[PDB]
Amino acid sequence: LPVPYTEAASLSTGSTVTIKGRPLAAFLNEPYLQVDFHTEMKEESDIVFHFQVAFGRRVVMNSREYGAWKQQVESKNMPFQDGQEFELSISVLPDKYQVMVNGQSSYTFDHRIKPEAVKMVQVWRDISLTKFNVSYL
Amino acid sequence: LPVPYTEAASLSTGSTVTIKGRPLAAFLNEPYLQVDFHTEMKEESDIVFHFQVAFGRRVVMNSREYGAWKQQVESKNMPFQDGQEFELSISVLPDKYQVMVNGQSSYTFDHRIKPEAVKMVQVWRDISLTKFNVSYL
Repeated sequence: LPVPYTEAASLSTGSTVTIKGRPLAAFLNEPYLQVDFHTEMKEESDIVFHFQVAFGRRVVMNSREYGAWKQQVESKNMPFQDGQEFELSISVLPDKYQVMVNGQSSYTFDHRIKPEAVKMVQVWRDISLTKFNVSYL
Repeated sequence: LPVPYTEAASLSTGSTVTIKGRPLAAFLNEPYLQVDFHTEMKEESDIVFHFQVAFGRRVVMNSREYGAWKQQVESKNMPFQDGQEFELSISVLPDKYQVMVNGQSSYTFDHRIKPEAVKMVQVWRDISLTKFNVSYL
């Protein structure tokens, strides 16, 4: 898939976003991955859920509300493996997003804005992408 | 051109590396650009000159010597323009690299390792690339 990858989407409780891909560099070179749930089709729109992996180092999550970044949450959990593909699954729960990596629950992020505000998902920075799927149950 | 972009190269006084491209995101979303002059064909090799633009914020330059990052140099000079293509020209002088952006001298970096140690140039992160050239005079 082309990266940056953009897909229109709608989310509610029970939605799952599944991303499958590979970093474009060895962890020694510190590639990044960014997944942004946007409120409008435009890249400059607000971000309900920002998920940013510094491969081999940390994860930060945040929201961008009326143009401004809010309270950053950091996690040093690093289930991604150097030089390997990954399967990333982001589930919408009533109270939070749950982020699974390779089948393992790894991060969560409480809703700051209703997920029904999402209109677009963008996946970008230093990855190649083989699948992107949004599914509802 | 494909990004990450890799080209074998040799450098000495009078060499110029010319890069022409466009960021893949608006500056509000903070795209990056990285240019690394490597000592071997392998991405994990040492880096004689590391040039990293956080578009709209800052530039850092450094070297990676026997696997370890050295003294970072930071510059808040930001001649790159939001949403525009750029022409980036890196000249090898006897004492330093000179970095020109859109015709304007913008950064320099004193040699820590002889430029003749370079065997490979890599251009990556959040850009598209339309030209890459190495020329000698």
